[PDB]
Amino acid sequence: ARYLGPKLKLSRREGTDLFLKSGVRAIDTKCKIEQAPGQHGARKPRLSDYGVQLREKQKVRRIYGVLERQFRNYYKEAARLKGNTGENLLALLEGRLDNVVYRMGFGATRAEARQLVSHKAIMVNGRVVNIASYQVSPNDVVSIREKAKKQSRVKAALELAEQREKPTWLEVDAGKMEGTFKRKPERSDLSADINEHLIVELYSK
Amino acid sequence: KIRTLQGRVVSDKMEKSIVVAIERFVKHPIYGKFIKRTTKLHVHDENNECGIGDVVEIRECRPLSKTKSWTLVRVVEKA
Amino acid sequence: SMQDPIADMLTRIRNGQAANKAAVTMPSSKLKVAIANVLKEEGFIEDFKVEGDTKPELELTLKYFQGKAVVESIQRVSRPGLRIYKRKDELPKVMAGLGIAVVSTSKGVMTDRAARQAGLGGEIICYVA
Amino acid sequence: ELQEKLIAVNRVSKTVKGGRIFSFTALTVVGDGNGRVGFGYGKAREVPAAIQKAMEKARRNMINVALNNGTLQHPVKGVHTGSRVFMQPASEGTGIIAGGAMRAVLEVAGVHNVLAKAYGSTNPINVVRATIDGLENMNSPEMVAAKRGKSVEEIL
Amino acid sequence: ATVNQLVRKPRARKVAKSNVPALEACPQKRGVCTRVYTTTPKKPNSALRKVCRVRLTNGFEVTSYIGGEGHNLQEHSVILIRGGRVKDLPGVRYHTVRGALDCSGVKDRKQARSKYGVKRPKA
RNA sequence: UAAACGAUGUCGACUUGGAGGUUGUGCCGGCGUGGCUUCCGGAGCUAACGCGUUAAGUCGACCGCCUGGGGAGUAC
RNA sequence: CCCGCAGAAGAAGCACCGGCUAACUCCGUGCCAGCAGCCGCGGUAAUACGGAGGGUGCAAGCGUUAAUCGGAAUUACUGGGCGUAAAGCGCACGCAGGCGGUUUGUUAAGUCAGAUGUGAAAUCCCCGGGCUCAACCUGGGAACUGCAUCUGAUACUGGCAAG
RNA sequence: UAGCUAGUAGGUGGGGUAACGGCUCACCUAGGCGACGAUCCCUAGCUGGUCUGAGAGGAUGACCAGCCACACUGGAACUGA
Ligand SMILES: [Mg+2]
Ligand SMILES: [Mg+2]
Ligand SMILES: [Mg+2]
Ligand SMILES: [Mg+2]
Ligand SMILES: [Mg+2]
Ligand SMILES: [Mg+2]
Ligand SMILES: [Mg+2]
Ligand SMILES: [Mg+2]
Ligand SMILES: [Mg+2]
Ligand SMILES: [Mg+2]
Ligand SMILES: [Mg+2]
Ligand SMILES: [Mg+2]
Ligand SMILES: [Mg+2]
Ligand SMILES: [Mg+2]
Ligand SMILES: [Mg+2]
Ligand SMILES: [Mg+2]
Ligand SMILES: [Mg+2]
Ligand SMILES: [Mg+2]
Ligand SMILES: [Mg+2]
Ligand SMILES: [Mg+2]
Ligand SMILES: [Mg+2]
Ligand SMILES: [Mg+2]
Ligand SMILES: [Mg+2]
Ligand SMILES: [Mg+2]
Ligand SMILES: [Mg+2]
Ligand SMILES: [Mg+2]
Ligand SMILES: [Mg+2]
Repeated sequence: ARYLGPKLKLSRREGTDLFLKSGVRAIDTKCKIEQAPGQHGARKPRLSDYGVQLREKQKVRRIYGVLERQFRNYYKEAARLKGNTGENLLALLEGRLDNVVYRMGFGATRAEARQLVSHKAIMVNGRVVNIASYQVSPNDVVSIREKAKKQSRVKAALELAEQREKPTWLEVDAGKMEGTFKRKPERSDLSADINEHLIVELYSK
Repeated sequence: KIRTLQGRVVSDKMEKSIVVAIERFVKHPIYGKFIKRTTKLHVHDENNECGIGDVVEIRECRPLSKTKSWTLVRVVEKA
Repeated sequence: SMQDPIADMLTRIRNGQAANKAAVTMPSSKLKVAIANVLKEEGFIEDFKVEGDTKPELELTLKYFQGKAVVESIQRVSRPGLRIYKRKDELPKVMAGLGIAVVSTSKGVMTDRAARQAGLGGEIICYVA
Repeated sequence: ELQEKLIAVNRVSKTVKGGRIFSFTALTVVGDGNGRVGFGYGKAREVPAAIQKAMEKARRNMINVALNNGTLQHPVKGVHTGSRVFMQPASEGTGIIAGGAMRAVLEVAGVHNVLAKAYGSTNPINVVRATIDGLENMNSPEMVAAKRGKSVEEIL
Repeated sequence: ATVNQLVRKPRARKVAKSNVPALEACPQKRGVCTRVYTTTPKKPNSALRKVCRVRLTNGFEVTSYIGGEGHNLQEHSVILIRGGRVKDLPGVRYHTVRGALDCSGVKDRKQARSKYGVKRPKA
């Protein structure tokens, strides 16, 4: 129900940084990021169009740490919701509580944010929520519980987030360890490297 | 109003009874072509007024025999 | 034998356009005149006229834009072997609204947009695009 | 500047006195992503030469397609030989819902949202021709208004 | 066909008979082995394929393939069969389930156990 | 019952041409105007071959018929 | 449900990797043993059999079988064909049936418009609300494309009358 | 599977039922059903819905709710609203 294996294999297969490490070091100094894993990694056998769609889907899944059944349900919800299906899917993924905890800088990675959520360190609107997939809505306040404010993990994670592009759809107070989900991100707020139409097409087959 | 049906007499060989073919024009549920469909009713004809070929107006009543639950109203146009 | 004069008129238009005829002529009828009136006011034909007392003949002036016939497609929909009626909610759009459907309503023969605006359905005569 | 896609490589053969002579065919499409698309078909003894010939031909056979903000103007049908295709406008975020050779053509032409179906033969050379034919016989509101002597508002 | 013709005689669907009739729309059936045999395939293949003739609980007598290397089936053995034909063996349209009832699993098998009757090696 | 064949159901309308055959008819060997018919060919159509105003083109009305090869136009 | 306690401790498997189809190599075998959904693979230099290393896909499940719809526009109403691929009855007359040139009047059956009654609740869908989330539960709507009746319209189709 | 039907179809009168009714009986007429598929044969509980499908369709009727039928097999009435 969670991927527990080596992390940089996933990035190396996707051929890009999935941000599955804290980012204290460059991912180059920890692995051969330009080479796919395994004995025949250096090879680069032509990828079919199906392969391209599959790899895009897997890359987004692995960024956010979502298994296939949950991800498929996300696609179904995005298709049901009014508007652009791929943008809806990205918005749903960004709304996850573990992802929001990471985006506010409380967790060094999304897996650390997930553990913070799971281990009951996170409050949404003053109430403990330990569900990683909980959907945060606009104007919600996400805070570190008082018992967890002394954790060195969280201070280090806030330091790390200081050295990333700050999301504009959130408002974090690193002193009180509180953040506000102002609005759902638009597509411009998310990376232009994600090609979500490929995921939509994959699931529409 | 009174609910009525209009049709062609196709048999009058029963005492005080006739058989009336009612015609309906219905759209075919699959092909959409409007087709003609027939309903045959045993109708009570007191006075034995109707002949084969007349066009009669009928109305529904209580059962009068095993197969009769309609009675003559009038002959709209005779044969 | 001749059993659909409207399909005949549509076919005469289609074939005359394919042959680059400047005009086509057919025996007239009031229904054909109503359809031709819709065609003219929608810009698909230049003009029409009826001549003759006892055997009226309807002449349609065809139009061409840039070496191409203006009537790109013209298609019978309701026909004697299968009549097609639509309520106002289900009036067809032709070429996503860039064409027309010619509809016989109880207020007369008009385009599908005009029938929609008048809140009527009717018989779908033809599609013109 | 132009997107280039290779659709199919096929090995063909002719017979001679000594035996069989094998050669290769390449079917490619090129497009500018903004309504210009062309297809090329090349043959050569070797695959890279066939592909290069196909690319050269494709760059010289591009036609113009009047797209409406990444989708089609209206439903269209295209035909060539045994291949019959149907294409439809779709809302934003509908991807290219299309099969095979159609996908390549529509991608390089700049169609981002479309619902399509291929009928008859799905042979790639003929499917490409039918898809381009369908995109060619598609009208914009401006062209319809122009040919009918109307303004665009009274058209729509 | 015209619409009138279809009103008189509508479009007729095909029946699509089952290729595994002896199962009678059951996922598996139990049977007793009537003989354990070995047979030669159609061209262009050649080997000695292991098959059993089995009388199923519903009275059908059918031949079923014994997949994998090295069965223990020896007549009066009661087995479980599932659907699935062997292409190069005429008349063989069932597989016996390895590891069910009297059919043992394949002995030294890794890699797709559970299609044969093999427990996880573990220790 | 036949490869009973144009291997092409019947009826109607419409849509560039050329060269003949046959059989009427009007006017002055010429110019028209009908019926049937042979060959070529244009658009269009067709998988192609080809068809092409006698359509396999563009349409309408109605009917007959097809649904992988074999088993079989067989068995009952 | 909440709060304390101890410690990463008590918690990972299954199918696949010739093409379709994401994922490749070595040793073992030698048309054998075996694989196989289709195409096929195996006769010494096997990414196709078997084991391993590596990899891919799913994951507290994963595969297989059965079974339905889809893909199949492959029964084609939407939406197919019939010169040669399967397909025009050997030809015709003709009842039932289907279809019907043109004008006016009338009718208002088809058709169309509005309304009324009904179309159980649940379900589906939309908007909200409750279980930490979700599944689940749930408030209002939409929808139930139908049927009947009443009142209108009269272009088209039908009836009737005259041409 | 092309013919089926003599309480059979209709009428009159008596009886009968909570009630109309060949429901039943007597008499009279000779009808009634059927290629818009009667009769016969095989299969089957029906619906709301469910699965699939872009839709039109196709498949289906477990759970939940409505209707029906049955209660070892065949038959019968009694009591009772
Ligand atoms: Mg789970
Ligand atoms: Mg009764
Ligand atoms: Mg095909
Ligand atoms: Mg014969
Ligand atoms: Mg002869
Ligand atoms: Mg001959
Ligand atoms: Mg013949
Ligand atoms: Mg010719
Ligand atoms: Mg015989
Ligand atoms: Mg691959
Ligand atoms: Mg070897
Ligand atoms: Mg189908
Ligand atoms: Mg076909
Ligand atoms: Mg032949
Ligand atoms: Mg043939
Ligand atoms: Mg013939
Ligand atoms: Mg005849
Ligand atoms: Mg008429
Ligand atoms: Mg009416
Ligand atoms: Mg309801
Ligand atoms: Mg809530
Ligand atoms: Mg509700
Ligand atoms: Mg009239
Ligand atoms: Mg039963
Ligand atoms: Mg479909
Ligand atoms: Mg049913
Ligand atoms: Mg009593």
